[PDB]
Amino acid sequence: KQTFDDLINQINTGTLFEKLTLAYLKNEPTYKALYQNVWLLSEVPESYGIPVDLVAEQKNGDLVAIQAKFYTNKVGKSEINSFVAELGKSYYQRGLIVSTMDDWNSNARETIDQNEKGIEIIGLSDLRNSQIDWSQFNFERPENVVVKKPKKLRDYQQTAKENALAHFKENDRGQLIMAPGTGKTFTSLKISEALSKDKDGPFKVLYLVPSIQLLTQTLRGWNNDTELTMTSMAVTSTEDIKASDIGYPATTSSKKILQNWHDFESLPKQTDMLVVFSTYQSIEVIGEAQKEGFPEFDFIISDEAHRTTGAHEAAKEASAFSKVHSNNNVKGLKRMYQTATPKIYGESAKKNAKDKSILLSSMDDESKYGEVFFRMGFGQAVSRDILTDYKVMVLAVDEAAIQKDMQRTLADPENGLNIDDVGRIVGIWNGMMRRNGYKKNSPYDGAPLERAIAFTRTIEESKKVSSQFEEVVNEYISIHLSMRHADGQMNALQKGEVLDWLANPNKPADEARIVSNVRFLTEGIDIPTLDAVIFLSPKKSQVDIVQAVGRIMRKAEGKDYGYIILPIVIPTGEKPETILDNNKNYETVWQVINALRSVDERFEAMIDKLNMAKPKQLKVIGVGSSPDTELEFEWDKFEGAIFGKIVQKVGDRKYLENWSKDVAKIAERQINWIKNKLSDKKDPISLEFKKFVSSLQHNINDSIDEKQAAEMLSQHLITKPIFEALFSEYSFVNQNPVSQAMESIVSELEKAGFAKEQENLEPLYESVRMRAEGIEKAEDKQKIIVTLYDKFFKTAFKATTERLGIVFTPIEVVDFIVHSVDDVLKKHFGKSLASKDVHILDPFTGTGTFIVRTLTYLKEQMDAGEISLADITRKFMKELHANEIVLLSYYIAAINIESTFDEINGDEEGYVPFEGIVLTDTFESTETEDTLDDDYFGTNDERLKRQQKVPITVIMGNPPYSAKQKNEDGNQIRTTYEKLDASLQNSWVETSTATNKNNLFDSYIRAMRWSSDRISDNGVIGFITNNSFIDGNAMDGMRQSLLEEFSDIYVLNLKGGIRGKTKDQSALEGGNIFDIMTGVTIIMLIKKSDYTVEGRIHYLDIGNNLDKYQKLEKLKNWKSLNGATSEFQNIIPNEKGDWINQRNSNFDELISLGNKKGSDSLFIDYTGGLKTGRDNWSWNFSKEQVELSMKSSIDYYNQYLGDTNIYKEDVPDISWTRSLKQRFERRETQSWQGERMYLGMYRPFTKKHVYYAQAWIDRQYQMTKVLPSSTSSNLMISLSNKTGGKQFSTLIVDVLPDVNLFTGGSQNLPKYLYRNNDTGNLFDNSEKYSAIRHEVLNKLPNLSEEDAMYYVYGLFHSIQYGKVYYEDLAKSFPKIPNVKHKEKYIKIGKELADLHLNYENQPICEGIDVQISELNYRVKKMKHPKKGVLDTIIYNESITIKNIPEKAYEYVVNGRPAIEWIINQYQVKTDKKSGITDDPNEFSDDPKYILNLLLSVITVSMRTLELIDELPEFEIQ
DNA sequence: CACCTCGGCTCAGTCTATTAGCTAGAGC
DNA sequence: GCTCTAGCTAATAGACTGAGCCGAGGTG
Ligand SMILES: [K+]
Ligand SMILES: [K+]
Repeated sequence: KQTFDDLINQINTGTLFEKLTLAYLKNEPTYKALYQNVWLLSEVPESYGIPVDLVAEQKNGDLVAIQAKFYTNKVGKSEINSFVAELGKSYYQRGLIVSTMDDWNSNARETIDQNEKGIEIIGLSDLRNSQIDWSQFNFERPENVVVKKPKKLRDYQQTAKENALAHFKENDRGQLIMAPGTGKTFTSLKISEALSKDKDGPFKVLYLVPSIQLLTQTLRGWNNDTELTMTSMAVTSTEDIKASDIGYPATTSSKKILQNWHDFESLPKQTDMLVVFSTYQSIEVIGEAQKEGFPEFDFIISDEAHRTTGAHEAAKEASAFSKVHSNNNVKGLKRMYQTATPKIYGESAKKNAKDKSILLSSMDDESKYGEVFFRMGFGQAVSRDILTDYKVMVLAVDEAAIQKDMQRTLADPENGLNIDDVGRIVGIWNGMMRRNGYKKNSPYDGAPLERAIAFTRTIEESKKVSSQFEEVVNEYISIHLSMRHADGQMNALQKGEVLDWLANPNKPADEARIVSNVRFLTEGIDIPTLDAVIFLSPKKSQVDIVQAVGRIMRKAEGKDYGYIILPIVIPTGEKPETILDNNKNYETVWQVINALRSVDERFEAMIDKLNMAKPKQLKVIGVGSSPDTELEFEWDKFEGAIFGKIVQKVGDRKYLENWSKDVAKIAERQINWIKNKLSDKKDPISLEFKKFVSSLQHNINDSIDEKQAAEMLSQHLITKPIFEALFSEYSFVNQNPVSQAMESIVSELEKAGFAKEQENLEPLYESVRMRAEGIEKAEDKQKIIVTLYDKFFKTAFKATTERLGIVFTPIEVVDFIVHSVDDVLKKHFGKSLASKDVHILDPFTGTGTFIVRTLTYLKEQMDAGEISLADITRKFMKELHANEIVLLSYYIAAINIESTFDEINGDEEGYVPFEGIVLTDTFESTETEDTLDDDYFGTNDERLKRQQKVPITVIMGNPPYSAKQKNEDGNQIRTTYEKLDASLQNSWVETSTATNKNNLFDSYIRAMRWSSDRISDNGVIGFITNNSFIDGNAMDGMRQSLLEEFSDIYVLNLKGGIRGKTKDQSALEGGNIFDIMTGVTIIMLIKKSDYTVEGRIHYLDIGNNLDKYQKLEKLKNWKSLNGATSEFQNIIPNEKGDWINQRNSNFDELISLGNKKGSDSLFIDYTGGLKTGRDNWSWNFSKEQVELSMKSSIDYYNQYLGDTNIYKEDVPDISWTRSLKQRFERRETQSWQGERMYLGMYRPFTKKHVYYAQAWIDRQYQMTKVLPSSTSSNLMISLSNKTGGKQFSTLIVDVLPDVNLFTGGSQNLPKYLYRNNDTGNLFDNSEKYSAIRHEVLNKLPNLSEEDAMYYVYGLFHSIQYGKVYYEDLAKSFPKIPNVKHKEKYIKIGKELADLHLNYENQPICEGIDVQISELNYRVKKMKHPKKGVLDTIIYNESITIKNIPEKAYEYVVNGRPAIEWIINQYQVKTDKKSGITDDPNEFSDDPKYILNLLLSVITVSMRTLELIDELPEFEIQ
C-alpha cells in the first residue's frame, strides 16, 4: 500500500523526478487532451528547436518549455532565471514549471505573473490528487501507469440526464437542483455529452463559475470523466487563487479567444466537444469575441446560479453575474442553471425585526431560469444513503465558568485573547470531543472527531486562535489535536499542502487536525473524511456560509454523521427570554439556520417538530469547565428557550400548503386521464375500471358514479404515500384491505400508461417523514394528522371536491359517553365494556375517536388491575367495530386505532391490524344486498358480513347532521334507504302531528332509528346529536315512541343554538361546542327486554351564558352520568308530548282563528306569505331590477329548456327550485308577464317589488284568493306561524306579504276572499266576500262582522295575552278568547290599524332634531355613532338624527325593534354569488323617502306604545 | 288513478367591522 | 441602518337568513 509520500521520500534519499512528471503529463487526463506528445529534452526530434528538463508539444502546434525542479530550498530567481531565459526564444509559445517547494519569494511570483508568454505552475498536491494511482506505479520505471477508475453515473444522475434531454426539446431554459456532494458537476457533463449526439459536428459549451479555483476543478473534473474527446478553454479577466495556478494555458482577451477557435477550425480532426470554462467576470470578454464573430454556443451552463440575481455580490462584480440571462451579452441556443440552493435565506437589514429568516434571493423567475427538470433533495439523498446526515450542535460555553478557571489566560496580555476568543477555543475542544455537557457517567457522547475546518470573520482572529491554541487548551486540561492557519496571501501550492495535511490518512490515531481561515478553503478539494465544520463568528456573505456547510456532506467509511459546531459564549446574567436575539454573538446561529433552510428541504418540518420533540440533527450543549452551579442550575430552562426562539422567529413555513397546490394539479391530470380512457367503452382496461366502480357500488352505494370513483381513487393516491411516510416503521407491506384493493386497480391502469407522478412530491414525503421521525406516541401522531388536515388535505383535495368536512369530536364529550356507557352496562345489564361478547360499534367513526378512547378507558382499568391485557386484546380483535363512508376518515380511523392499541400493549407484541373497521354505507348495509361476485373489496365486505351477524349491545358515535341541502342550486340528491326510511316512517313520522315532516329523514334521526333497530332487544346507545328532537314540533311523535321503546333516556343538553334566536335567547344558549349554529345534546338510550312500561326521562341543562370551554370543563369535572346525577332532574312529559317549556293553560278552549282542516275557525281561510325560493331574483327595492333579473332567468330557462345537464353549473343567471325543475323538465316554455309585478312587504316596514308569477314562485299558498291581481286590495293581519320562544307580535298589512315577513313562515288572516264572478271578462273576473265565518261570530257574542279584524288585532297587542299564553304561542297558531268589554279593544285596534297602514306617512315627533350639513339623501348604511346609543342615528355623512326618545325602541315586531328594522333593511347590499345589488334608493322617486320613512316609524313606535297602555285589564268573559 | 297544487318548520357558520401587531418605505 | 410614519395583515369582535322537500290536499 505505497503512497505518493513514499515515492517522494525515495527521491529524497534528478531524473527520477523527471519521470514522475513525465508519467503525470502523459496520463493525467486533462494533459493527455492538451499535449499531442511529451518527452525528455534528449529525445526531442530534430525537426524543431535548438539543443528546461522536459518539453511538450500541444495540438496547436506550439511547444512548451517544462521545468522539472527537485529542490529542498526556497525558490529564488537563481532557480528560475535560467529557464525564463531559455523560454525567451521565438519557437517557445509558453512554459510550465513543476515546482516541488511551496514557498516562493516576492520576486519569483512577480516575474512569473508579468512574463508575456505566460507561465503556469504545478505542485506536489496536484500530483498527489491526480487521477494516477501512485500505489501501483513503481520506480523500476516500466513507464506504464494505472489511471484511477473514472466516475460511473448512478440511477439518480441517469434520471437527471433523461429529464434534461426530454425537457430541452421543448424549452431553451431549465434548472438543475442537486444537494452538495451528490455530483452535479459530473452530472452536467453527462447532460452535455448526451445532448452532443443530436448535434453533428462539435458541441460548444460555456461553463460559467464564480471562482478560479472552481474553474480548475471543473476543467480537470470534466477532462477526467469525459467519455468523448474534448477541447478546453480557460478564460479569465476575497481570498481566491490566481490565474497562473490553473495549470492550463489561460486566455487573456477576446483576441486570444478568436485565435483559439481559428486554430480549432483549422484542426485536421475536430473534437466532439469544445467547452470553454469561464468565470462570470469574463462574460464581457466572451461577448466581445462573439461580437467579433465567435460562434454562438449550443449549451450555456450556469454553475452556482443562485448568485446570478446579483444581490449577493459587490456592486462592481454584481453586474457581471446577471448578464448571462440574455443572448444580448452571450448568445446561446440553450442554457442550464445548476445550483444546490435555488432559494437563499438570511437576515433582514433591521436588527429588531421579529422574523430572523427571510428569503433574500430566488430563482422563481422561470422566464430567465426556466423550470426545474430535476431535483435531488438533501433529505432525499440521505434517505437513499447517498449523503451522510448532519448534526448541528450549538454548544453554549458558560462565561461564568470560564472566567473562574481560565483567569490565567485572561490575565496574560501578551495574548490578544479575550473571553470570546477563549470561549471559542474551549468550544472547539469540547465540540471536537463530542461533550455531553450539563446533563450518564461518561462526559463524552462518543469517539472524538479527527478532522475539521474552522471559519472566522477576520485573518487576525484565525491567526489568534490557531497560534495560541495548544497553550490555551493545556490550561483547560485522551486525544491531542493541533491547529493550523490559511489565508489568501498564500499561493495555490501552500493551500494544496494544508489541505493534504488535514486529509492525510497516514495521520496517526490520538491526533486530530483543524485548519482555520475566513474565505480561503470554502472552495477546494473535496475530502470526504472531513468530520466537522466550525463557525467561530458571523460572516459578511451568507453565500459563503452555504458553501462551507456543504463541505461535510460526502460519505466516508468511518463517518456516521457530519457535524457543524457553533461555539457560543453566554454573557453571564443572560435571560432566557432574550437569549438568542439581542446580541451580535448570536448572529452566527441564525446564519447557519438560514443556510440549512436553503440546503435542507425538511428543515421547516424539523422546526415544526421542535414543539413536541427534539430531533437528532439539533443539539444544544451546556459547556462549563473540563471534566474531573450558575447556568448549570437553570440549564433546562435555557436549553428549551433556545429551541423556543428558533420556532418563534424562523418565519413563514408553508411547505404543506405550497405542495398541496402541486398535489391538486396532479389529481386533475389523473382524473382527466381516466375520463379519456373511459370514452373508449370497449377498451379493455375500461372494463376493469367498470368492475371497480361496481365493487365500490356493492360496498357503499348505488349513487357512486364513475366520477366519484375517480375521485376516491385520486384521494387514495394522495393519502397513501403520506401515511407511509407518517408511519415509516410498521409491517412494511400494507395490510389494510381497502388500501390493497386500491393498489390493484392502480396497477391495472399502469399497464395502460397511467403513472402516479410521484417523483416530484418526494420533497413533500421527506418533510412529512421528518415530522414523525423521533415521535413515539399515538397522541402525538394524531396531532400531526390534524395539522395535515388543516394545512394540506383541504387544499390538496380541491381538485376532486372543493369542500372537505371531517368532524373532530371534542375529547371531553367522547370520554363522557364512554365512561357512562360502562356505568350503564354494570347497573342495568350487569356487564362492562371489557366483558365478553359485549360488542361495541361506531357506525360513523370518522377519525376513530370513540373507539380510541374506548381502548384508553380499558387501559386505565388495566392499570387499576381490574382486567387483563388479554381482555383488551379480545375487544380489539373480536368485539370492536367501526364503519366509515369517507376514505380519508377510514384511513385516519384505521391507523389511529391500530396506533393507539400498539401503545397499550407495550412491548408485549408488535403492530396488529384492526379488523373491526369497514368501508361502508351503514344505512345501506341492512338493505337487501344485490349482485356482485368478483369484488376488488371482497375482503372488505367480508368484514361487514361478519359484523352483520354479530349481536350489537353498544352503539357510540357522532352521527352526521343533515336535514336537507342548503340550496337547490347545489343539485344534491338526498340518499334513499327503503328498509330504514320505512321503519322511520312507521314509528316517528306516522305518529307526528306536524304538517311539515321534512326533518324526520334527517341523517341524525336516521342514525337513531338505525341504532334502535340494530340493538334489537337489549343494549345501549350513546350519541351527540342535533338538539331539535327535544323541543321540535314534528318530533312529538318521535318523542312519544322513544318512551315506548327505551326504559331510560338520559339527556344532557349542551345547547349552543344560534339560528332563529333573539339576543336574549342566544345568551342563554351560550357558546357552541362544534362552533356551529345548531344546538347539540348528549343523549343516552337504554332499552331492556324485561321493562314493559313507559320509560323515564333524565334531563340536565349544562347552564347559561357559558362559552364552549366552560361547557367542556363541566363535562370533564363530572366525568360521567353518575358524577352529574346530583344536578340531573327527572322529566314528566305532558299530554302534548313536551319535555321542556311545557304548555299548561286553557288554550284549546279558545276560538280558532284559522284551521285548514275543519270549519271551526273564525276565518274561512288564511294564507302563508309569498315564498319565491329565489328572493335575490324575485324581491328587490328596484322594480326595474326585478324585471331585469327575471327576464334574464326566463331567457336562460327558455334557451336550454329540457336540458338537465345545466343543473350542474350553478350560474348567477337563474336560481332553481324543485318546482321550476319539474316545469323545466316538462318542457313548459316561459314568457315575461308585466302584469304580475306586485308591491309587497318583505320585512316589517319594508316594502319591495315582487315578480309574483306562478311559474316562478315556489309557494303562493292561498294568495290567489287573497290578492288575485297586482291591483287587488285587501287587509290581512300578518304574524308568525310559531313564535318559537319570541315575544308575540303582529303587523297588519295592506300589500303582498313575504313568507319570511315573520319567522317560522308568516301567516296572514285576510279581511276578504276572492271568488270568480262567473263572467268571461279577464279584466274583471273576481268578486270579493267577507272571510269571517258566522257560526263562530255567535261563539263570540257582542261582536259584529265589521269589527272582527279590529277586535283580533287589538287583542294581539295586549301584554297579558302574550304573557299568559307565551308557551302556547311558542308552539302553536294563536287562538282568541272572549273578553267582557270588547269596545275597548275594537276602538284601540282601529287606531293601531290605521296607524300601521300609514306607517310611511306620519308627522315627525316633538323633540327630534334633524341635522343636514349638505343636501344628499342617499344611504349606504345607517348606524348608531357608538354601539348601544339609541338617542342618535347617523343617516349618512351629511345627515344625522338626534334626540330620539329611547322608549320608541320598546315597540318590537318579529324579533327586532321597529326602528332597527329600518336600519337593518335599508342599506345598500350586494350578493356576491348572484351579483345582484339591492339599493333602497332605487325604491322611490323621492330621495327623502327613506329619511321620512324612519322619522315616521319613530312616531309610529311611540303612538303604538301609548295605545298599548290604554288597553284594558285582560278579563275572561 | 295520473298529475298537479298546496302546508309547512326547521336548518353540522358565514359574513363585516375593528384593531392589535408587524412591516415596507421614505427621508435622513 | 436608523427612526419615524402611514398602511397592510392578521386575529378578534360583532352581527345574524331564506328555502328545502315529505306528504296531504286538490281535480278531471
Ligand atoms: K488575555
Ligand atoms: K407495541
